[PDB]
Amino acid sequence: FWKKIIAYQQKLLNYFARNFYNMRMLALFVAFAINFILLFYKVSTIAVHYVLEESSGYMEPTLRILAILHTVISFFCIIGYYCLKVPLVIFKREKEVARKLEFDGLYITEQPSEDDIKGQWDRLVINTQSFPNNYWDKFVKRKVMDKYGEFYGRDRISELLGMDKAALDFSDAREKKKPKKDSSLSAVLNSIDVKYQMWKLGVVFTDNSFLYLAWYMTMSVLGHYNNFFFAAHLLDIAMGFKTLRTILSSVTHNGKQLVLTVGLLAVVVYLYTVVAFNFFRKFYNKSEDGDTPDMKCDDMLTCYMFHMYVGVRAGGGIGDEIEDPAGDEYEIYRIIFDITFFFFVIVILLAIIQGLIIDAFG
Amino acid sequence: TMSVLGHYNNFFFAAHLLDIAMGFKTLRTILSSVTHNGKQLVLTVGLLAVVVYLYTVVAFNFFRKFYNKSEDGDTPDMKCDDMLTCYMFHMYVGVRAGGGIGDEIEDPAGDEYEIYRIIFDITFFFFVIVILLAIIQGLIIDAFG
Amino acid sequence: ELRDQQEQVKEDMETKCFICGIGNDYFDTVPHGFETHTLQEHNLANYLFFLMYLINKDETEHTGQESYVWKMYQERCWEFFPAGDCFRKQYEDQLN
Amino acid sequence: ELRDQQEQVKEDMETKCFICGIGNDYFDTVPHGFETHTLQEHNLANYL
Amino acid sequence: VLLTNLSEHMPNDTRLQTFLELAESVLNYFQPFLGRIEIMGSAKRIERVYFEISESSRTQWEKPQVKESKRQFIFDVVNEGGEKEKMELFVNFCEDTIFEMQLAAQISESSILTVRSALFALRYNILTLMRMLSLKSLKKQMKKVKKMTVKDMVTAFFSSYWSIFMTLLHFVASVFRGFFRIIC
Ligand SMILES: Nc1ncnc2c1ncn2[C@@H]1O[C@H](COP(=O)(O)OP(=O)(O)OP(=O)(O)O)[C@@H](O)[C@H]1O
Ligand SMILES: Nc1ncnc2c1ncn2[C@@H]1O[C@H](COP(=O)(O)OP(=O)(O)OP(=O)(O)O)[C@@H](O)[C@H]1O
Ligand SMILES: [Zn+2]
Ligand SMILES: [Zn+2]
Repeated sequence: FWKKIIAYQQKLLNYFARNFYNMRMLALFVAFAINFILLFYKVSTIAVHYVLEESSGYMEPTLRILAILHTVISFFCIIGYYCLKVPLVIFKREKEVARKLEFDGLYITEQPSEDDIKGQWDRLVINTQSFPNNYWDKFVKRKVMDKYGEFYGRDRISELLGMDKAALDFSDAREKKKPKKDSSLSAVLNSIDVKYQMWKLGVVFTDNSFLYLAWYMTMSVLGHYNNFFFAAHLLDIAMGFKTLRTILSSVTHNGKQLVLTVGLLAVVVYLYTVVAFNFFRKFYNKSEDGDTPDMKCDDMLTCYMFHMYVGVRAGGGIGDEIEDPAGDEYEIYRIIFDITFFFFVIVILLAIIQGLIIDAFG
Repeated sequence: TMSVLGHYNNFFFAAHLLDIAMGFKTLRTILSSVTHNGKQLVLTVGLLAVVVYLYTVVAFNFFRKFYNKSEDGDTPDMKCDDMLTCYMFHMYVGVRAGGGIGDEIEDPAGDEYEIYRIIFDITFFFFVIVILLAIIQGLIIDAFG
Repeated sequence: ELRDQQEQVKEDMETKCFICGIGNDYFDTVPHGFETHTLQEHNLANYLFFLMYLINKDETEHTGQESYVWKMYQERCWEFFPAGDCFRKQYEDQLN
Repeated sequence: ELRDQQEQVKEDMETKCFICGIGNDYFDTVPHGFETHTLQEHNLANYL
Repeated sequence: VLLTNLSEHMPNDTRLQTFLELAESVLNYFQPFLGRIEIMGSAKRIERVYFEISESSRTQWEKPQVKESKRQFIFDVVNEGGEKEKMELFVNFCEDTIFEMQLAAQISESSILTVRSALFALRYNILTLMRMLSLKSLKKQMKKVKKMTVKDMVTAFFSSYWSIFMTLLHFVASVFRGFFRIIC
């Protein structure tokens, strides 16, 4: 009983760990099938409802089965991740904290910076009896004990590492105990180390890939209430496919510079909007009705929206979407305004993005 | 086979002008820039298709009143009342437009979803017209280099 | 061009000593030899510190080596900077 | 390509003698040895 | 300085090597303050010079502004300069830097809440997750599992991970709540 259940548990864990990647890739295929079926999803007429158009009539049961399958596969993918990749993360974290304890004295000579979540959360696992559960070195507590025991206090180090004080002495000496059996639930409760599992769960919840898979599960669940949430699962192509990563790295290699270029463009357009609001306002009427104007630069905010949206998306600049300046006192000024906008924003500022992408490629 | 078919229809001899790539060797240097990153150019088009599908999903779910493409008040030309039709519209007209999908749909001013539509159009222009079309240029230039 | 210039600076600083100009291949016959040479023997920060020390030290209180370097510095003659030579290359027979 | 060609010319002229072709590493065993060799011993202006 | 000179000019002397270990603490204390450069001496031989580096000088050298100046200087000499002016430019940069750090020395004379909130959310949510086990009411599920079945085992296996996923969702919601309470 208490052994057969563990054997079957291990069998299931091994199966899911082995097939983590297979189900991970099957989820993408199911998401693509769902989103291809969704391309035949019409709207029919207030309280309006979305209808799945179908000549065969096989479209809707297939969609429901595929959604249920996707949810099941997402759950199986989380289980497989926990079985397969979580132990590596725990091993690496345990190794890091052990080596910071030994060769840096992270909790003896120094302390964490009080704003490092990893450093503050690692305080829990030091006292645990199941420390290096995954890390091979089972003597890290003894090593730190020997290194820092004399100068910093043997009892202080023992309390910090959560080691035994006096039972080991008597057990090397003479003592007697009574046995137990695995069937005792109290024995199982004593065997389970609550604090170490608490720290492990914290580390797993802080893991960035487990969080991503949980988000995948959350949108798979939401897809049952609204079938269009399965479209967010097509963002998984970047992670699932590795050849698309080469293309996407060109954008993300100079990612900070691409954001700063957009910020610089925003500042330049704000300066142009200030100039227009102060000098060129009569040219921003966007209505053909003579009676009622559509003055788009009578407000600072509105003129800035106009310049950032219409002027930036225009292929010739802001001068392609405003009144012609011919026969006006500010004609050469407007011409210079438009030409400089076209050169600096449409031509130069939009060229920096191209250059950044091509430089990332190179 | 095409030389034989050219006798039944004289316009099949136009397919023999595709032989310039093979016959000429200097044209191969130019054509290698396209074909060097050939798989990446196809994957970029696939990524563009996926991104436009996501934009089409957003439009179909939130921005439908803005996709009337008719001047006749009596009869509309609703181009986003169907998922497939809205996807055709976004992939064809929005992609070929020089400013994005916002150059070919109803103006969003004076609407509840005005800032949302502005963000939609600006992000479409930046990601598709500016960035996704820049990856092709970069791939060709990198093949040259 | 800017990327290439930065890469060139990095490559030069990693493969050639700033002062003597000897490549890292010669110094890397002893493990971490280039790092030891560029951080303990021919450190440009150390040369700057020596210039500071020589300037702040009284002229009558210089040792003979300090006075030699001081006279060369006052004449703006930079022959005291090792160029193509070092302690290891000079005493390679005795040192090893 | 033009930038690379100019850089290649500069690198060749700085690391190799025009006449004999011996690299600067051999000549820089005496301080300023390459400059002395290329401006006093194997000067192309001197050959002209 | 005497011991360092002797050791570095007598690199294989065992008596001196065993004598040095008797001065490790002094040599370690004076290590950051011990200057060491190499010069081409008046005897036409490479000579090593030992001098003193002050703590103030080192601290002003390690300032970020001086680091940026040094980086720019190195870039300029590597790209736009030659060997035939290298030591002149280096001496000029050293003089400017020395003046700047002397001036700096004379003019200089003598979120956490979000991290704590996230840690508290982790603690609270994980404790709530572990309270099913800390409740000691496992007798009910034991009586359910008395009729052991593969279906029951698989259901419990899936339910454990479902509970973990719900705990993560609750933790994420708590994080959003804490962030929203802190900003407002
Ligand atoms: N004469 C020299 N003096 C110092 N470093 C040299 C010298 N010759 C070559 N180098 C090399 O150039 C590298 C550049 O060092 P640099 O001062 O730029 O950075 P760092 O010491 O790693 O730290 P940081 O720039 O962050 O202050 C050195 O690490 C060293 O290996
Ligand atoms: N045989 C050679 N004759 C002359 N210079 C040589 C020779 N071999 C290598 N060089 C190097 O090539 C460098 C190029 O010199 P170059 O004539 O281009 O410029 P310059 O003498 O600095 O002045 P400028 O070009 O302004 O008249 C020389 O400074 C020298 O270091
Ligand atoms: Zn050196
Ligand atoms: Zn020569």
